[PDB]
Amino acid sequence: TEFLKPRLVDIEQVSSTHAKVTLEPLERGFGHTLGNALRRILLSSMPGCAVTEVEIDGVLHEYSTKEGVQEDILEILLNLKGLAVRVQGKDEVILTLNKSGIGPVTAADITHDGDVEIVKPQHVICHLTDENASISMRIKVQRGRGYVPASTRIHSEEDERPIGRLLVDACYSPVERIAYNVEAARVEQRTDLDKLVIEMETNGTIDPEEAIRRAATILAEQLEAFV
Amino acid sequence: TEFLKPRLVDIEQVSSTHAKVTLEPLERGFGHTLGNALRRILLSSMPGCAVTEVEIDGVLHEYSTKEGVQEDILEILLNLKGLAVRVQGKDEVILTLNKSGIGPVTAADITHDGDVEIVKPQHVICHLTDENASISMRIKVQRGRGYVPASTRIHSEEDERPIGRLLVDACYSPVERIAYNVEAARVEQRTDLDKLVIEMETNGTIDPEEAIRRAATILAEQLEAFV
Amino acid sequence: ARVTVQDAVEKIGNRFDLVLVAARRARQMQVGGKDPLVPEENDKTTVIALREIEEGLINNQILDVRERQEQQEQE
Amino acid sequence: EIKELLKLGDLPTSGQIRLYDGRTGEQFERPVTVGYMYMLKLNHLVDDKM
Amino acid sequence: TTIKAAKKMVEREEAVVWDILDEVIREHPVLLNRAPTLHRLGIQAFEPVLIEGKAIQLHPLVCAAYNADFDGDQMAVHVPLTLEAQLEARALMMSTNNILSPANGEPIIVPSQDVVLGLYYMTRDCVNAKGEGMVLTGPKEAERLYR
RNA sequence: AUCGGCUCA
DNA sequence: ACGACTGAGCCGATG
Ligand SMILES: [Mg+2]
Repeated sequence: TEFLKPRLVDIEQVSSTHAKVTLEPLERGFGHTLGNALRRILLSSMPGCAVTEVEIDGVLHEYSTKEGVQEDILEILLNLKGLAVRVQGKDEVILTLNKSGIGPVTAADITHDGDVEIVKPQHVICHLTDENASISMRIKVQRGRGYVPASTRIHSEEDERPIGRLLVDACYSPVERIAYNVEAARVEQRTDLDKLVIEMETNGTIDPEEAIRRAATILAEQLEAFV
Repeated sequence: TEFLKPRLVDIEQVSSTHAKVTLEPLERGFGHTLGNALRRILLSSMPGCAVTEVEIDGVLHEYSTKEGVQEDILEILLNLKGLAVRVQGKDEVILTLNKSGIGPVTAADITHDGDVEIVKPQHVICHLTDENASISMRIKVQRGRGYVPASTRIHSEEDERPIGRLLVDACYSPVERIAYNVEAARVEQRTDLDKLVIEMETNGTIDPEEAIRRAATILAEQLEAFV
Repeated sequence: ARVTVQDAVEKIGNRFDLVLVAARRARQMQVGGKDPLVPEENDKTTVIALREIEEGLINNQILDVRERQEQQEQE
Repeated sequence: EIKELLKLGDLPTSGQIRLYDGRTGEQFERPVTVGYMYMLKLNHLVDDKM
Repeated sequence: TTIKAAKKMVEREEAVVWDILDEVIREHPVLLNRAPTLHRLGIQAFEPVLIEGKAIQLHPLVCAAYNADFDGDQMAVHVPLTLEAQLEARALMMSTNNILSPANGEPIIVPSQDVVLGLYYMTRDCVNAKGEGMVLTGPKEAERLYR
């Protein structure tokens, strides 16, 4: 008995967030094995770039606020949390955001650095009202995986942090939604077959492409003790 | 960033049929991914040799019986079903069983052919009572995988069969039972962590050892188009 | 003895003298060393007193007769 | 009235719907009732009770 | 080298601490209490193991033996010291003696609530579902034919 | 520490 | 003619 080996047919880009992926051909009773197994990695795991640390001038603690600003600190921590970011080379990076005047504060108001590529240039961070004040801040971005919040980070260190360096919980995991369809494949040889279509939605910090190849690697990586 | 890689700790042999297998350590939300995925192969796609077709002289349909025989036809179909068989070269083979007289009818009463090697030379097939009768029959053995019963073989097929050629459902999967447990494994930095214990039962035609390594190979084999 | 002690109860007889036959035996193997007979399967001196009852050994008849032995060895 | 609003957003009048299970990715052999509900984090968590 | 030196290694949350903990909890049972203790099963012993959080866990069958329920409830948690205290907590107070009830000749620890519906759903009779006229070659073929 | 107040099993 | 639940929480106020 000989095993068919499934492959990639076409990637259907719909947005920088959303993408379906069609796969054929898979033998009977395998669309349920992988599609499920793939998804379980794709949510749980997967290395997306996200926000971790921030410092701001004129602020002491997160529970206080800054003048000429509609939103609160925790609110701006909260808006930073759900950011979209990309990194090319090194793992940990230090950004500088400087905006002043009337109106909103979008990410495109950060200094466009080389390795730094932003996905949403109209995302909401913060608001300003009075036109004789501004905000300067050093933000820190990192590549990790899963969810290591601020809490588990206040008990695996002893060198101590300074005052002003606030902590956002890290949303390393990029994907926000995923499913998998099980349709009947019409190959021009055999009609018994199925094909696997995996729908996904994300923040664009990792491409729809790599994501799949990167997860099935992890899957196989675990299987390497049984060959 | 580095991922934990699970391994084998101990194989607990209980019989030539039954065996548990303990596995640690697996990261959070992976005992459900593999254990399930493993099982799905282990039942539906491991190529064991099993019985498919039978013909007997003096018999028309399965629901009738033969004289000088304690057991019924369906009962002998049922005893043939759960057989143990081995094949070396070709895929499909035709056996001839001829026994006569008083007492039971074990498999060792079949003609020992070259490629044909039997695992249980004291298995129960049929019984005889009166010593002026016998039974001659052409049995057919095949290598496949999973479970294609007699029912799916009478349907979506147009080749007409003769009278006397009865149909047993095929137990290709050598394995007869399998499950998987999800217990807690306790590292000195994370407590969420688990270990995978896979219970199995089988006819001994394949070892508990190879089985696992052989299936996870098949699993990975499918994954090789995405690395 | 972690799951169920039903075999070692009715050996001595009841559940109250599964205490003062095992308390006395859990005491003897905690202080001055004393022998571990049935393989010390990691375990601790807690189970051991009872575990000697699960393999045809420790009883009140064997703790008031063998304490005369450590009164015939120190002369 | 609720029934006649379900036929606006197109969610089965029965309220029970098909879902799929995680661990397995394998079916739920019956529609289960699902929906949106207002809950409470009322006082005394665990933190103040341990 | 002292009791106090260990008073720092404990508080430091040093790793080796939890190591010893696993072999201490190994073969050292516990008392588990619910008020009101109307009778005697209101206290029983359960050999614990470790599980992190602020919350305590328990069986859902002894639910009925205790005056108990999972909805907003609380259990104090003693520890029996002397060799005796431990072993008599195992010999008597332990849950394993308390399957039958004191007051009467019925077991108090019975399949409460959910565990039940599974078996009804399972065992429940029929005449038509997915195929029929089958036979099986033992209890093992059955499990194949489901999952 | 006695009393008073108020919640949840 | 007498008799008044079993646990612990939080606050408050004067011998
Ligand atoms: Mg209640």
